[PDB]
Amino acid sequence: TFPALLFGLSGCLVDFGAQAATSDTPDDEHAQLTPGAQNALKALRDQGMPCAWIDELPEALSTPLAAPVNDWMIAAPRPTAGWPQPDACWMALMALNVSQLEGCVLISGDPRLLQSGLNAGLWTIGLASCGPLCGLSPSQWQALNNAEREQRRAQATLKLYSLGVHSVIDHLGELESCLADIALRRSKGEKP
Amino acid sequence: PLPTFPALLFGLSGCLVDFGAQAATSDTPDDEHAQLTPGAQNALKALRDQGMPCAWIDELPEALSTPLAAPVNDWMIAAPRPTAGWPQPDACWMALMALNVSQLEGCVLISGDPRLLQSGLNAGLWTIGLASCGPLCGLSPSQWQALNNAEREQRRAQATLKLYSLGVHSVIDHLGELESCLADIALRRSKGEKP
Ligand SMILES: [Mg+2]
Repeated sequence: TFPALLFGLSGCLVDFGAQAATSDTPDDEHAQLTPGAQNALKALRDQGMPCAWIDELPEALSTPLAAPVNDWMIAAPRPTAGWPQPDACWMALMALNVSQLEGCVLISGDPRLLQSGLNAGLWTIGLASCGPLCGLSPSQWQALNNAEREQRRAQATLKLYSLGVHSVIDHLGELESCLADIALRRSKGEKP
Repeated sequence: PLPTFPALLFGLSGCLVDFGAQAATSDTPDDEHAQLTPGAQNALKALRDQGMPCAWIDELPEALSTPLAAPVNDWMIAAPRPTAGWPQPDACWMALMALNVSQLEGCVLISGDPRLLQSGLNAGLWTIGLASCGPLCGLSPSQWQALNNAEREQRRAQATLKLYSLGVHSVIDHLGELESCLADIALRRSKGEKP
């Protein structure tokens, strides 16, 4: 079983290309859910899956960004010790009252958040298209040719695996299958 | 060389001090309960000399655990009390945070209390159980010493089986065995074993 799923906010649930930090101003476009995020969240709410979002942006920037998910998921309490310390992830799991670490998963495209999850002892899922390793807005990503999007994904994928991340997928539309494969690995005895 | 340990967590009562968890028998603090458990001075010198980050964990009221921590408070951190108590992982995670631990990997909890050990297992830690001094034995030093050898062996064996049944990783008779116990866990880790 999965006691909880933790999600990055920007460059993960919303803000494709992690553009909200790129400015000190809020921007309406950035609160858009990333490809596959809406339906992944529908499924998680229907399942009753405990979930929380995690980010390091100032509340002024993260509040408008979280609006799309605030009906699905709490903001984890911010630690005094930030990423890559494990604290953020432990405090998220604690806010969700999880009974045990085993089976908890963090999903992000940000290496600093992913490292927090790795340090904390969670399973980790990296996102290949929408995080800061790619850093392109939706319109920018769409303007590339096929070969370019492939190159960008593959490059981010290897960077993420080099961190020690357990699985990398293109987008949150792949989350369900990704989690099912972690379940199979776990049944074979794999631990984070 | 073998993998190293970044931090060690210890129960206070029935583990570092208070053989037989006798602080649970009275609301007022008893100076006799602050006696360190057999082998503790030996284990703790090695750890303190090494600069091993260590914190203690308990659930007793402050009126009791503060006096109990007297023989270790020169150097060992008191873990902050969690809102959600054992067997929730919170007590152990909060202790690791208090030690500014950078990774869960290799962290160990030592206790004879099944509820605290369960917290450590839930928190994802390595666990070492104590067969003599914890609540499953629940006898004061005088009561423990009044038994015969056979009765002490029987009680250690019973506690040892219960702790392994919980899923604890290694069980030892007392803290004098901690160094060797840790060395064998490091060897297991070197062979790819995880908690
Ligand atoms: Mg591909």
